[PDB]
Amino acid sequence: ISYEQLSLASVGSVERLEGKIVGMNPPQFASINEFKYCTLKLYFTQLLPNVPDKVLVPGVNCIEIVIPTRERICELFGVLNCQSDKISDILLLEKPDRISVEVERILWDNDKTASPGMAVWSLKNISTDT
Amino acid sequence: ISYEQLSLASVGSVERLEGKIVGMNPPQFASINEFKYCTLKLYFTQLLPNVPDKVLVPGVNCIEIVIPTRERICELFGVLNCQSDKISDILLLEKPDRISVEVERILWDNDKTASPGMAVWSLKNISTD
Repeated sequence: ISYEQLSLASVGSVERLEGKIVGMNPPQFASINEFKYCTLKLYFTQLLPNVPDKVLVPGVNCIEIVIPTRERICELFGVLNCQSDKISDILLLEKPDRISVEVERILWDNDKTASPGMAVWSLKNISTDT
Repeated sequence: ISYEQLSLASVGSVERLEGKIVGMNPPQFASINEFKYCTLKLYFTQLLPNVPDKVLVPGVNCIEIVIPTRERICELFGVLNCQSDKISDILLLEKPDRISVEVERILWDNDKTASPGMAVWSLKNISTD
């Protein structure tokens, strides 16, 4: 299936996905300061995004998309909107509106001597249309 | 037990595995309070005898193990020890010594705040032995 095969994608890969953002991690937060150490992750799927009952499983069911820095979070969402209620409305989690994203497979090498580095999907582009 | 089979495990599954905690997320932190919204995750794998070594891809290359609550973090590690440097020492991430973990597939939900639950591996037991 697509998410299992996407999870095998090598660093450098760029994919266009269409569907819905069905969740974020962490699901609650109050300011940009929450993301000094913690990372904002989005969950994306075009497979039964609606069904209540849905148990998300990143890499089989949906993909995890990291927004890697506070600066990138701000660029996309604005520092003034960086509370989970507001990001939720912006990402249309409670609405049927479809989303299109370009994601990029990056080597995400965290802090100093690493964590170590891991391969993750990061948000290249996002359209709240169409 | 392949990683693929581990990614498909039904909620409630328990597994005893041996290998190494090779990293933690977040990889740097100062106190327990950083885990109010953020979740501590550990990365488990079996290590390479005489080879590299490196790019973790959770679910394919290793498993991510979540310690779902602050209460659980303290119970295992101690509120006094909840700094990334101290936990790294406790988890022996810089010694070659093998670790033994028991993980449980849990439905992790999750404030229940227009969120969905996620199936994840939770730390049931760990031995440094």
